[PDB]
Amino acid sequence: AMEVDERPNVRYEDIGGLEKQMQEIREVVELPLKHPELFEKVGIEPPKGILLYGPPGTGKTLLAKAVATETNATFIRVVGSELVKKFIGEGASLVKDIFKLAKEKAPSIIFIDEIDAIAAKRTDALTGGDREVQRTLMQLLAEMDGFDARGDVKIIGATNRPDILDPAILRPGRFDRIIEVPAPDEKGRLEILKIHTRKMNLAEDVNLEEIAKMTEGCVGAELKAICTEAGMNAIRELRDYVTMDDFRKAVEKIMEKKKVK
Ligand SMILES: Nc1ncnc2c1ncn2[C@@H]1O[C@H](COP(=O)(O)OP(=O)(O)O)[C@@H](O)[C@H]1O
Repeated sequence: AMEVDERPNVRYEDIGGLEKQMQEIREVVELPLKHPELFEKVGIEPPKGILLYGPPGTGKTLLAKAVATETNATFIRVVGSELVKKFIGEGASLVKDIFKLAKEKAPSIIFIDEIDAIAAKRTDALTGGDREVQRTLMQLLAEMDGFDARGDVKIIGATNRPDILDPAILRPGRFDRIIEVPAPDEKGRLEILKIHTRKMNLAEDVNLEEIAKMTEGCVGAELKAICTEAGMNAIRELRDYVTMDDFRKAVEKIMEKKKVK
């Protein structure tokens, strides 16, 4: 299955701590989408597909939505694993309907979450089981090498497991840009903290700088959760405003939850 969102609502001012990878996408998919005739006359060939790596909850989906919003393209999220049907032609079939729908509601960004589900290189020619998943993988590449000219429909792939990937896919004329989207540094965390606390009622004791410092290697999704946990501590103590203290308890909770070793 695929989840469709015609006009997503994600703006770049809301994606923290990815200044460079944000710019790279902007110019490597947004710009081509906006100005195909320009890319044409200037000379350079834009990517048909771009691939995003790194941990889960880092903002990969986010960026894609963000591009989809800045371009009023139909956002199309494809759940990688959900394409692993164990029946003849069933996987490939869904890929077809997905491109059918991407063109029908073009412009559109197809963001495929976890393509390593489909595009993992197996182990060898004792394929059996994942011979069918190969039938699907081939279907995708067909659609790609296929319809694609410049930019009316763009494809973004995402994985947190890039060396499992099949070189076949990384070939030019497919996913040839591969951007890392990493857990953010300290500087990064703070921006993300500023974004998610932007609509909440913070007490004047709340040193955000401090909490960014407290959250070694959390991801944007985990930080988002911290903000909504801190608020709930306030609610729990029937308040109206969120305290430096609340956050220390949120951080503390989420960091242990993270230590699932
Ligand atoms: N860099 C970030 N900036 C702002 N919000 C983020 C960031 N990373 C994660 N989030 C929050 O967590 C959610 C999950 O991000 P998403 O892009 O879906 O994760 P993934 O990188 O796995 O695609 C986002 O909707 C956003 O609210």
